[PDB]
Amino acid sequence: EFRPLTLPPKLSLSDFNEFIQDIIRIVGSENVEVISMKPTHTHDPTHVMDQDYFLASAIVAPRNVADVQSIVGLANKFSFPLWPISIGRNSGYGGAAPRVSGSVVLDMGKNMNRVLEVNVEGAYCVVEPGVTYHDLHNYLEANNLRDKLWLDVPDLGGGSVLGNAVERGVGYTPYGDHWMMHSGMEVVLANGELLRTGMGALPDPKRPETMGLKPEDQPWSKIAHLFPYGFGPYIDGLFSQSNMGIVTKIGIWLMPNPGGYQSYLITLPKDGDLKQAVDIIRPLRLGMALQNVPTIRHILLDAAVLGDKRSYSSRTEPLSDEELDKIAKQLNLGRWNFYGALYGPEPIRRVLWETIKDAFSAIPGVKFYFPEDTPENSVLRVRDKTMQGIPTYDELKWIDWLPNGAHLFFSPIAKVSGEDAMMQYAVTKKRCQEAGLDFIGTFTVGMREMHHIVCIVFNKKDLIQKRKVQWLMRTLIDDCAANGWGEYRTHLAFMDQIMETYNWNNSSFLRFNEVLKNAVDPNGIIAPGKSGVWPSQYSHVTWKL
Amino acid sequence: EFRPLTLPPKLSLSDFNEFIQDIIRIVGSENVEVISMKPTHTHDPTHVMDQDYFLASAIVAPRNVADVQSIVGLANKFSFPLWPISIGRNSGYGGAAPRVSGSVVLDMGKNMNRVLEVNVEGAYCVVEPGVTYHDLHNYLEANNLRDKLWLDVPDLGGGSVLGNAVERGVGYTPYGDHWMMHSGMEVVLANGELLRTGMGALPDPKRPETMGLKPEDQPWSKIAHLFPYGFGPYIDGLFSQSNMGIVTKIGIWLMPNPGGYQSYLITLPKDGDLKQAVDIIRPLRLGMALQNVPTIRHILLDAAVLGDKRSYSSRTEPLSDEELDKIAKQLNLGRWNFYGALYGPEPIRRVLWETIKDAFSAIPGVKFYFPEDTPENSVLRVRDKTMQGIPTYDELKWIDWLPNGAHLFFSPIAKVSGEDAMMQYAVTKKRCQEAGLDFIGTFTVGMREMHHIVCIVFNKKDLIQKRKVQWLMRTLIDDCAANGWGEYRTHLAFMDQIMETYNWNNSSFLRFNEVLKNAVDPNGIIAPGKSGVWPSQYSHVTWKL
Amino acid sequence: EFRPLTLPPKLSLSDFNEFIQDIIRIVGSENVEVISMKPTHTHDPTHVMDQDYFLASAIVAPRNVADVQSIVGLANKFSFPLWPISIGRNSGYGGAAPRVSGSVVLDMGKNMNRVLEVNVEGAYCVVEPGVTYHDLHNYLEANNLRDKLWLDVPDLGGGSVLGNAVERGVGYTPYGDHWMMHSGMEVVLANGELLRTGMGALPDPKRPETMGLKPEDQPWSKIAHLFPYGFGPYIDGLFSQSNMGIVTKIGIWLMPNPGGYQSYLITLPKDGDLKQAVDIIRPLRLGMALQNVPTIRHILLDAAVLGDKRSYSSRTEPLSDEELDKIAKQLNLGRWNFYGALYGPEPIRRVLWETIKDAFSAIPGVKFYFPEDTPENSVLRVRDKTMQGIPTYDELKWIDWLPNGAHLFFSPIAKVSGEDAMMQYAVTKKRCQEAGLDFIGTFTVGMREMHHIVCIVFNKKDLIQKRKVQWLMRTLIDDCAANGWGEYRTHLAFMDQIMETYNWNNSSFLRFNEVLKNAVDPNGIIAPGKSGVWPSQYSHVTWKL
Ligand SMILES: Nc1ncnc2c1ncn2[C@@H]1O[C@H](COP(=O)(O)OP(=O)(O)O)[C@@H](O)[C@H]1O
Ligand SMILES: Nc1ncnc2c1ncn2[C@@H]1O[C@H](COP(=O)(O)OP(=O)(O)O)[C@@H](O)[C@H]1O
Ligand SMILES: Nc1ncnc2c1ncn2[C@@H]1O[C@H](COP(=O)(O)OP(=O)(O)O)[C@@H](O)[C@H]1O
Repeated sequence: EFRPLTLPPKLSLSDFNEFIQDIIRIVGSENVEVISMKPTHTHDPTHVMDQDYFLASAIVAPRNVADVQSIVGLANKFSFPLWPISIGRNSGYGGAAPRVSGSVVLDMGKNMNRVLEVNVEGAYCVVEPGVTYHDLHNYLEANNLRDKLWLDVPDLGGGSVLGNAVERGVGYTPYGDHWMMHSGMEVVLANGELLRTGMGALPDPKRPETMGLKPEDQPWSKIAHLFPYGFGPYIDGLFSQSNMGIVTKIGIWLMPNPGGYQSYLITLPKDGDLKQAVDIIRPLRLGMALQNVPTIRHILLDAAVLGDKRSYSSRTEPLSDEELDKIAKQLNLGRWNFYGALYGPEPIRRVLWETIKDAFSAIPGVKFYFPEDTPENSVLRVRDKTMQGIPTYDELKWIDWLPNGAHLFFSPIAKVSGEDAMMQYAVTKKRCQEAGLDFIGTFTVGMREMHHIVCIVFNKKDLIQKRKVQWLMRTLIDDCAANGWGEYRTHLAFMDQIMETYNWNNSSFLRFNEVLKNAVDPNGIIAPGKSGVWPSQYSHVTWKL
Repeated sequence: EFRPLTLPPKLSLSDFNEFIQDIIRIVGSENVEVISMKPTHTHDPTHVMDQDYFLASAIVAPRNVADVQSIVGLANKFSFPLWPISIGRNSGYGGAAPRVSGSVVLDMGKNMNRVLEVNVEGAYCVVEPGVTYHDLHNYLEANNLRDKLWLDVPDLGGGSVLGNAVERGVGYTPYGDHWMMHSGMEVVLANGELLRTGMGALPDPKRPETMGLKPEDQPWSKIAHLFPYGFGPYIDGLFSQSNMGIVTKIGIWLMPNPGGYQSYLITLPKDGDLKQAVDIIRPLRLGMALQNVPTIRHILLDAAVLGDKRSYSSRTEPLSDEELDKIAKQLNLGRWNFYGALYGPEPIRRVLWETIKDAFSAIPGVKFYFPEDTPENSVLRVRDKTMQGIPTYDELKWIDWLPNGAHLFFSPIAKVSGEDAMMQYAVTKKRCQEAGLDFIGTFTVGMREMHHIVCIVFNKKDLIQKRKVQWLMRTLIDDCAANGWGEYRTHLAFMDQIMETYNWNNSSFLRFNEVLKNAVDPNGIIAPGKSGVWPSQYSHVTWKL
Repeated sequence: EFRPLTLPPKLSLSDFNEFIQDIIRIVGSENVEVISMKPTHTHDPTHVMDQDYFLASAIVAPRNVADVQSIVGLANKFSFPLWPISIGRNSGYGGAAPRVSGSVVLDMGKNMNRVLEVNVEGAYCVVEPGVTYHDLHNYLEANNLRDKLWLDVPDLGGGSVLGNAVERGVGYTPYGDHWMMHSGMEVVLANGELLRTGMGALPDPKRPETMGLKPEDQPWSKIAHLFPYGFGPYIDGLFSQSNMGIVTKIGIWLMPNPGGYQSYLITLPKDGDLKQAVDIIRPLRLGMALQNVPTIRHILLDAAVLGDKRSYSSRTEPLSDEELDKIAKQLNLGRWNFYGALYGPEPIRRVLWETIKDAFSAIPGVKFYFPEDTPENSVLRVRDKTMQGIPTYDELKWIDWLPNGAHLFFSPIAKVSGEDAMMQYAVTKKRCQEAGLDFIGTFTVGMREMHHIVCIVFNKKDLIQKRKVQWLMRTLIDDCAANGWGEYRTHLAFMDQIMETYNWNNSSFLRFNEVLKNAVDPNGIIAPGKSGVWPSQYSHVTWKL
């Protein structure tokens, strides 16, 4: 196709058309769309910034790994920035929009979709960009693996198993640290060469049956997916949250059925009980009584699953402290809410669960519930499935808090300390108030840290509110940095600002990242700007936000 | 000082003297030795290869981080190769010897020795190259932390905590994977700049009390040592087993007192019981009943702790199958021996321990022992301390199997499958026999993989056996690669050979590693040859073994 | 001389000795000191930071312009950084200390001292780095020019006329903006070539008498010092506050005797009268009734001229609001104090003076005084000489507020609005209080802006207070930048911080300045780091504060 709305930097319309005809000749016109449930792949959907920002020139869906290698070849020939996606469902981080306009979004999921291998004795699977969590689930159920191996799913199930893992997301089971469960990844580099990490570099020995296969299609050696380190430099991490390569395949470890499961809910009556609760959770997480990643939800998070804002009030301004208590009562929930789960034989569960209850009993008016003790529509019923690896679509109901809601995640990290968590909550709560927004968030409990997801929801068509959201977001980044907290992940417009936060010793961390990226991507064609890392041909003065 | 035995590549004697006076003027003459319990820092002690190989030109001991920076400056000025060590105690991997002769060994432990911080609520410590495991142990005992926080120690306690962790060593408690317990490292790069990884890049906010401190001496932000990922590319792994930078500081996560501990021994009668034992260990490790990294030791390993070869036989050739049985009997051990430990409240221990015993009960003649049930000198008494983080010097007795023994480790990885373990064991036992050596080894049980340490012991003054040792080693490397197994770590003379083994898709892995190294070390002065990775100014033709 | 405490970056001790013998052979040993009233030229005197910072390696005093050229030649040969000073008296901005250690301080005032020309019909003088204000004063008195031409002096008379003017200082007469009174500068560039700006580039026509003179010693054409622009790019400003060249000569415009002079003092009773006073000053300055640069001083500034802190109180903590009032009373001054002066025939003076008094009459309890109406020791008696171009040493008494006081200037710019002045004053007063220091300062009234000098005084030997001083300074810098105010000049340790504040559109300003500097100084030997501007061979990671 012929005339895009936006062309990549320095490229003519003629160059653009020559390229597209070349890609069209490789992957078929059906896998190449030019911009002149069903996630968009062309633009930021959770519009926060405006037009001209994050708009692709074309979407290209490779049929396979070779196609990715030919498309890289052509980006290097023509100097065309690529933006690689697996699914593009996470609006809030900007969905599939490219950081620089004119990029070709590389839809890896449309055709490279295969569950490559589910290995029972090793307790791992091997996956392509396109396998969503739902797909891996159906894959297990149709092969009888449901009662031998379990999954680990993020709050919504349509995300991509490999996508989520390379961006380092978190799940709610004992295997919740996705990135930490990977072993043996296949990558297409900026030069177009194929590379496999860890024991993935140790080739499967020759055998009659696997002779002549292209590299991509070759099997892996036996320890590829059982031991992540291989030998020498462990380079895997240069591929999480980076623009250093295009991830084509990845092995993720699966937790075998524990032969015992019980999910639960602990309600904390007062807004201020977060402090003692977090002090209670600390020793228990560090001492292993708490098996999975346990979450601490704010009342409106559960509230919004169950109903939009108009369904709880007419106010257009933020609900008050009073109303929040009334919503809590209405649903039988607390002001803050702890969800977690017990895994294993009954005899073990029991002891953990008597220790847990025992510890949270020191908070007045605390209340303990199993799924069964709660309403049909309850979050616990839904989360009962989430913490045993079963994927759902339920919790997506909160996105619709406001009418034409769009949301963004402000995601700082806090210590596992009541004092620290109350301090971080205060800073976010003031600012959310100052912007006219309800504060909505969760804390997901890591072993020695807490991931705090603040869900800023607003009206995608309101010029005034989007600017308040832009002002909120950048002010929270600074406030949080002035209190020694940093974000673990953000949307395309805050990458630069968040990377500037990690400036110890005059930006040593980013300088060093710059070196690695110009070395391996001399034309700077693999996602310029991802995480605020820019190749030399992209002037900081021109591109940073 | 004036005239070294060996000078670094292309450097004159005049250049060399100029440099050395410069370094002497920076760190004092007492910290600079020229080569013209108490580990050697000048040469490979476990002589395998011959003279001219792995011989330093000088040892240099920085007083602090500034001193490492100035020494890097002068290596880039003069083009002098540095070989950075922490302790240099691991003969068998080549102790502190440099891969290229003429290098200056950088002894980082002599002066940069401090336990920087032991934080209890966060359950981490922060350390300098010089803190040995014994040192961190005494640090805890002198501040009352012994009944709050425990360590994780490798079979010998004199190694370096950070050294062991960047090299990716393994311990025998639940926090056994050292590298995976790190968070927040300080690195001096080849350009001379200081760099802190993950949340170590997010600076501590300004305060009156920490103003004006040098970068090196600044505190870290609060999540520095609690969340390892930070934001963007996770680059940490580029510093493990690499020549990418000089590690100055590191934070390691400490496991709090579990309020319950029981160590144990399960003796396996027959040489062939390894196969069923490994099939039994598989589900139990994967289902979490086995809490620590359990070990499976061969009879001579325990034999050798207790006594030299002469003390069990006059024979000069390898002991036979029959004699091995007799030795087993003599000590009350099996042919293979499983060591492990139960952590936690009694109610929990008990259920794990009934599941463990139950499962190993299917192996005829199996026998279960607690420390107390065994002789004063037993290994289990020693290992009872090892599996609770208490360091010792006991197991070092085996190095003396033979008279003027030196040892080397042949270190392949196997599946956690009886079948695979028996196959690897066969390949290693034949080859050791063909070289006239006793087979001595362990398997340390990872979650989905086993680390197989074969301990090749020989006479360091015997020309004929050293060569058989070199022949064993390189044949094992190939044999193992022909069966799909790679090594996780080796001595200076096998580094090129083992890297060549990870050659999938025509050496992609090492090619990509060469790009990163030349980018960040344009003069190639940081440890040329580590892991088989060579900067461009070191001809492969000239330097590879 | 042989062995300095600190050597410039990358330079050997042998190189250093070679250079120094070369310079010694050019200017004589009496003009070259090696570091192994009477201002120091070797280190920061108003110690704030610590050792190793801002320490010269040698002081070099050229005999003349040729000598500066040869010294530039040798800095480019050896790559040695030069730090050019004129006088070095301004402790508080760091006196003559170099921004990078190992630099050679180039003392230009010791020998290049001459009053080159005082031209009456043109009403200008032409000067070398060494002419201090006292010196130009005595020059005028010895040639009868005292009743024809007047000077313009900064609060202390010992600074350098050209030095003060390239740094853009301010005086208290109608010709108060020093930099704006220059015309025709002679510069030695980093390549070593001599350059004369504006009509200084248009050469004096040949004549018998000026044939054969070196460039440096040639006369200037007739408009050289009467029209500053010349033709084409006006480049003059590249030499103010910059590291673009070494200023050798400069022409400054002198204001002829106005035939009428009356200096005065307007005392403002209350701490809050600053607000109405600044609103009163606004129209009057803008409408030209206020002839000179009037000043508005805080009570302790005048207090401190007259006596140390101990002489007003025993207190070690900051004096209170109440005590300030009592001090005001004791001296017959207000809380704030406005100094100014009427120039010109009596008929004109009188009308300005009735308009001035009239306007300030709306501030209750206001009091008007001429010199004669005040005590012998009063500030107005001193400032009566200051506002007619007569230099003094009097006001230097305040430096001794505290015992072993050192001071630093925090120098922001504010609008000429009572509201803005009170807001800036608040921000600075809180912070000084939080550091335990007395707030001391002035506002010097530009035509449409105010220069606010906050004088931070502290004990140069107190580790704890120096750090509070470093904390104050950097917090003030940010606070002020968060309120839209920038600093106009700072000490060596805040240069990077203050430049980072002028970062509109991702640091465009400094990026563009980096381009000009690398173009003209390819070896980066002219004052690396001045104003936060660093040549390419000075890693930002390594050198920024
Ligand atoms: N296969 C891949 N290779 C490299 N980067 C990838 C790959 N897949 C995803 N990414 C990255 O992950 C980011 C998140 O996108 P995505 O895969 O669409 O999320 P999700 O599956 O959580 O909806 C993309 O912006 C891109 O940076
Ligand atoms: N601080 C460090 N920075 C970089 N590499 C290091 C550092 N310390 C040790 N090493 C690496 O670790 C290897 C193992 O050495 P060493 O510390 O002496 O072992 P141990 O502590 O097991 O005795 C060295 O050869 C080098 O590869
Ligand atoms: N001739 C000159 N050429 C270039 N820069 C100069 C020259 N003289 C002074 N400077 C600059 O002016 C700054 C102020 O120094 P100085 O002359 O010692 O101050 P003062 O006269 O106020 O005591 C120096 O640090 C340097 O930045």
